[PDB]
Amino acid sequence: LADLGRKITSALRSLSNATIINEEVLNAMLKEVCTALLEADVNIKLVKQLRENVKSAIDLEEMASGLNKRKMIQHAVFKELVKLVDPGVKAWTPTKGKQNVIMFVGLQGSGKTTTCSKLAYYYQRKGWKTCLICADTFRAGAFDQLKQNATKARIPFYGSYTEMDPVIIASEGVEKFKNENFEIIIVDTSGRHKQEDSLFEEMLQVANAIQPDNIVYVMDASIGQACEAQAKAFKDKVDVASVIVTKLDGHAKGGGALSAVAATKSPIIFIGTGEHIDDFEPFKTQPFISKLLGMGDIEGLIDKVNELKLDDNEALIEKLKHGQFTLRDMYEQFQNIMKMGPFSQILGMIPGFGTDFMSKGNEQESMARLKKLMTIMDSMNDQELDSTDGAKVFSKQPGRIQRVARGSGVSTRDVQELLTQYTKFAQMVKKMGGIKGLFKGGDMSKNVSQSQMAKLNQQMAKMMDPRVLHHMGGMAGLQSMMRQFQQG
RNA sequence: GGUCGGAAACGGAGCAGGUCAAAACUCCCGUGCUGAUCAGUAGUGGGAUCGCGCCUGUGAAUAGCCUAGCGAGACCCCGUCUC
Ligand SMILES: Nc1nc2c(ncn2[C@@H]2O[C@H](COP(=O)(O)OP(=O)(O)O)[C@@H](O)[C@H]2O)c(=O)[nH]1
Repeated sequence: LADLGRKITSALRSLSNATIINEEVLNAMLKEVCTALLEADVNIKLVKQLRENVKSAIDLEEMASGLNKRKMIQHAVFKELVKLVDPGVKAWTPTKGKQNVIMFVGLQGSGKTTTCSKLAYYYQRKGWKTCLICADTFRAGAFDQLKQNATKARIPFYGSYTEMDPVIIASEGVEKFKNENFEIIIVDTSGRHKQEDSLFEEMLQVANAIQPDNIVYVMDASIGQACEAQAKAFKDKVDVASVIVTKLDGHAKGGGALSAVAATKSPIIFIGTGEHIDDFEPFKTQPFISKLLGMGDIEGLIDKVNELKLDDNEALIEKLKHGQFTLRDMYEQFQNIMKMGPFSQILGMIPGFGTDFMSKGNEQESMARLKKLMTIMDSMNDQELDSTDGAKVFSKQPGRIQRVARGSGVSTRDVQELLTQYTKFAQMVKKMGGIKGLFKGGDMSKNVSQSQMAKLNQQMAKMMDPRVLHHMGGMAGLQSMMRQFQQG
């Protein structure tokens, strides 16, 4: 949401930074935590329940004086939110080497067609073999939309323009794809409302014909009070075990999702805040709440870095210490940046300034602009990529700039800008190599001295940018965050 | 890949990497010329030729040998004289 967390985060800061904390401060700070929940479309009775749940969870009346009050008061509300969002039932996860079939249900316009592509692309990126099934025969041009999205996501799909019965086409698609031993088979179902009994029974017919391993209900975040009535009715007929929340960018912020969880006792697997297929984020329970309290996930980021799994770390270190920074290494670093995933999630997980800093309006196309860097650098040959310094060689023969511009677009100014960026990065790497022993390997210098670390910190603080270093936390804050990444 | 045209299909130039019966350069074997390095390769022209096997005659010559004597002297004996 990136907005409720700020309000809730400011409520916890109001409770803290006070010469004293009595029974009046708690209530005062609890009012700010209630108003924020009310703005999140949550029922007033549930809010009055969380307020009473945290009141009994932290009694200052007979609280053993001498124990951290704030620490156990901020943790009392963190457990409340987590509980408020955790159903308590373990989710379903497909097994390797077995055909797992997932059936999607939801209302019209919920985004099931896009959800199929998002889930399929996520599993394909993770390494799963997946295929698409289009069992929509009521929405006009639904198969065309699914086909174009699938060929955009290079994911196999099945369907037919002329077939009108969704049961037969879905069953035959599953039967066809089970022959070639496909692991994940997701079937796209047309929109449906509980008021219409014909499609209501068609849903049971397709469910019995396919027998999905798990049923996923797609719920938009912009709907209001009408969510519970349809969700309970849908669960009463089919075995819904998980749900996916879409349109997180909406103003309604999915306030009915908490009541849906309290009703169905099922968790949300993923959330999507963008129309684009690549916008797909997990809904891990503990990290989501930890983000709301300025306690960003550290395990998730290190897990992502481990997924990056750099092949070697010794030859790179000795290259850096000698002050060599080539173009091919820069291209590999950019490739790792692209493979790192969405850019917003990288800095969202840090305990730093906040998660509502990466705006979708401009940085989404800024990533595509950065994509042009590899296009420009792909015109470089092996001699240029492996050269010790590209600026020196590029300053001797201008015709190589023309050759590079041949493969790429104009690039007359773009090549010069890329060379300036490479020169700045090369000087940064030269200084990092001149720090004289801040890297692993070689000698057994496991512990780093404070003097060399101070010199490196001074060098780092002088070249990043203004207005972001001051809010980072200063030298002490930056070093503490780096230590957090070390231990975490 | 990117880029340009084209609603699309598709088409043009062309970079990164790779390929050669058809840009150019160069190497090897062979061919022609030119040098230098050369000895368990011949061939007479000399030098040299106490030893070496060498093809050889016409001749009567070549090799091997050649103490003692004389004149004077102490004591003794033999003859003569004196007291
Ligand atoms: N804002 C936002 N819109 C979304 C998201 N996912 C899907 N949509 C919208 O959902 C529409 C597609 O819905 P559709 O798949 O046809 O729903 P269905 O007819 O029930 O299958 C698209 O026009 C998107 O604009 C999301 O994460 N954020």
